[PDB]
Amino acid sequence: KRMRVIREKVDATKQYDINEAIALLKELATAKFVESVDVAVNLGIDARKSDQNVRGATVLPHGTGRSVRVAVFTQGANAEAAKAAGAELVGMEDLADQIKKGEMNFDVVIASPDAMRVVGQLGQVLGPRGLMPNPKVGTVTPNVAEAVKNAKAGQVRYRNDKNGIIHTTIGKVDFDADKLKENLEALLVALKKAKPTQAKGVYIKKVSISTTMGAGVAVD
Amino acid sequence: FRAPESLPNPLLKMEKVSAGYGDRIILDSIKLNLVPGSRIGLLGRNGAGKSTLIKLLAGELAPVSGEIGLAKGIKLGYFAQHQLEYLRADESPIQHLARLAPQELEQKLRDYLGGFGFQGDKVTEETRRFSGGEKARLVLALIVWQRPNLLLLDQPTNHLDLDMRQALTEALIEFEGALVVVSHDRHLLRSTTDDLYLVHDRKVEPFDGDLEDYQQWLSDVQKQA
Amino acid sequence: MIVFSSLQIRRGVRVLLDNATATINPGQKVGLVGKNGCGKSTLLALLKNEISADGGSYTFPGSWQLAWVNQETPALPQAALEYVIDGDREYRQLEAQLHDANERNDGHAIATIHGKLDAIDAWSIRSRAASLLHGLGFSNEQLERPVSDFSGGWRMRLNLAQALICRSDLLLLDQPTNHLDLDAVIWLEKWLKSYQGTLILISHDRDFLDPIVDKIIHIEQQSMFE
Amino acid sequence: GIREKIKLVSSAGTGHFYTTTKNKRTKPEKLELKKFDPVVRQHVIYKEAK
RNA sequence: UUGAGCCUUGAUGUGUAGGAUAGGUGGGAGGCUUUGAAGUGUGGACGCCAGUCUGCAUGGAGCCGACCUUGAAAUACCACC
Ligand SMILES: Nc1ncnc2c1ncn2[C@@H]1O[C@H](COP(=O)(O)OP(=O)(O)OP(=O)(O)O)[C@@H](O)[C@H]1O
Ligand SMILES: Nc1ncnc2c1ncn2[C@@H]1O[C@H](COP(=O)(O)OP(=O)(O)OP(=O)(O)O)[C@@H](O)[C@H]1O
Ligand code: NA
Ligand code: NA
Repeated sequence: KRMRVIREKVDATKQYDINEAIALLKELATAKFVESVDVAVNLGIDARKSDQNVRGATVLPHGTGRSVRVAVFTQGANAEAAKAAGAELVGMEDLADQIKKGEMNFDVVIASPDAMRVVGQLGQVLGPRGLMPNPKVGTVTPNVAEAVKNAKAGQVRYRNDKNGIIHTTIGKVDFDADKLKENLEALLVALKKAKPTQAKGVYIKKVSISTTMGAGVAVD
Repeated sequence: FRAPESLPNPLLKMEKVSAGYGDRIILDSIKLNLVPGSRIGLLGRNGAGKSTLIKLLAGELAPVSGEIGLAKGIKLGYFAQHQLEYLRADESPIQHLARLAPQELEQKLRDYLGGFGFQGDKVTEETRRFSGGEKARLVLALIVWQRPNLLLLDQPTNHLDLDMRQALTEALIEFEGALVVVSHDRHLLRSTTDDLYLVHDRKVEPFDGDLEDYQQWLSDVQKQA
Repeated sequence: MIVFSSLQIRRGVRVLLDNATATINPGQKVGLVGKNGCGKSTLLALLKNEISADGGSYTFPGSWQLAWVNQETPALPQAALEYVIDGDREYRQLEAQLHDANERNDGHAIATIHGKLDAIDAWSIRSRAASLLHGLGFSNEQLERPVSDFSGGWRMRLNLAQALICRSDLLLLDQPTNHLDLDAVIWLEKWLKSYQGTLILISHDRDFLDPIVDKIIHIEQQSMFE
Repeated sequence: GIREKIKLVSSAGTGHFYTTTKNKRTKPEKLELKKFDPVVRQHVIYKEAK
């Protein structure tokens, strides 16, 4: 029914407005869920070349869609600010080796510059899943407390694909249409600042707003 | 190829060969002796022991069962398949053949080498410097010199040129003594070999038919999967 | 789109090409034909960027990835999987720098190199190499076996699958069917006739060369005739 | 006759070379001389190239 | 009749140990069946012959996430592909 009604109700030959599209998406309301909305933007980048790696972060004030417990890992006295950060994870050099085998991870990682045990133990578990520290993204930084504070505010991350695309979260369908616009624009501005150097052509070929349980449509 | 004595009528004493390479067992059965003058070609797929058998007959791979035998006056000619880097790399061809003919011969012993394509100062240096083709030609030139009577060839026409192939085939057709050669090309086996044994599974058997039957026999094995 | 123009490759005292020019357009499978001790492997090394052109300017597009098969495969103790994975370069180099970073304690470099590794598939490389080696025969018990023995026609499969693990743009095959059976030659030509990138081949086999070649470069008398 | 013409260029990072000849079919090697560089006014190493 | 390109739709694809022919990113841990469930009768096509697979009724109204071995983790579904 979900693939039978709204599919014949929407038409893909024409674009919609940045606000009327998301309004009709709110009207869709296919699933018996909270139907958190996400975005999918196709970038123009040569994913075959390691030079044009794209990795960044944005902050969405209105709706992140969930709460993620950041796990700050500091080696030595690096936990002085971690104890006050309030992250749902516990960091420890001794608690890292057994921690990786026992528990999977938190929603984020804490970068300890002198605590090079997360890299030595994560390996397939820490990196193959998609939760490794990112010095270029901004996961590893001397201000452990500042990173812990930033992570709890909805530090939306993203990464490319084999096709150079990006998709990530913007909020829930509960949150208002104006909130969705002022989140989309913030994410787009962060992306446009994060655009690499050897990036010829148009950097946004398509942008789409999607219901994570329903059906998505191109927005711009 | 020159003329050897070709005296020994029993070429080797073969019995309960059980060639294994230590960790496993490769071959245990065996076939008719080389019976001087016979020309045999070893068919068979890859990884089936066609090279283990050649090394076992050559005398560089002691069988685990033992007593593989070899006649008193056999001059062996051995041409390894992939260990073309078995000849010493640091020695030039002239002082390579010199240690094979140590006493007598002269600085005009290089007249022999010149006729084989090493016709300059190329006799005074050898390394990976030599290309694959002349590295394969040097082994043949060193095999010919000492008048072998039993030839063992593990695909001698890998890096050889087309003219090299023609010359080698013509020489082999005129060759006198016993010859064992294994290869995939039809041209060598149509003109030189006569018997065409098969190396099957863990055993070597006389086999029936020709290469036409063998190439379909190979494709009939795939019905097992 | 690769051009040799007045190449003049000399090898110590000896000169292999006096002055010879040729062109190869992109997406075109080319064969190399000569003599024994002629210069075909010398040309392949020149493209491989090791030997000196001695005034040739062989320039070819620098945005290309090259997968090559050399002529001699020595005896090595490395396992089959290690030998195959070694073919996918930019991973061994990355892990070398990562080892240096780990043993020098460069926190910035650790995260940098981990990000570079995660850019490529990385952690699934063993699975990719096993999936590739499964198509060329093999079961699973030979994966940890050393390449030292591996028959003679299976070592060829080892160092021939060492090239199909990187998805290159230029494939330099030097005598690839040296020990292969008719079982594997057919598969090799089935793959090659479907290959998309630009391929340069060296072989003396007319029967193998007939199907999957477009044009021939013949190095006859210190010159290349196309 | 048979002698070619080679150009040995400074290793001191400036463009200043000495042009000379060399029999390229008798002496297989690259020239590795050392000589004056008037740009930097120091005796540096000049190696053959073209 | 026959090429190339573009838009859309439906199929398409292990490994190695696995319930299983586990394509990526990762949103979710549940909607899917009810314009009427799985299974059985029955073809098609693929077939790393293990297995997917979809036209028809009949039968009629259920089974997939969970926890399992892992480099990964699910065709629960849906996005951009
Ligand atoms: N590493 C080397 N150092 C010095 N000279 C070399 C080297 N390799 C080859 N040569 C010289 O160049 C000649 C041709 O070598 P090359 O490997 O290019 O031949 P080729 O055309 O590939 O022949 P083949 O078909 O026999 O492999 C050799 O005969 C030798 O004189
Ligand atoms: N040195 C060695 N140590 C252990 N096993 C070996 C050794 N050499 C060969 N084998 C094994 O023995 C078997 C046969 O090897 P061999 O080299 O004789 O093959 P072949 O049938 O003659 O084929 P090819 O054309 O590849 O040489 C294979 O299973 C191979 O792995
Ligand atoms: Na062999
Ligand atoms: Na060569």
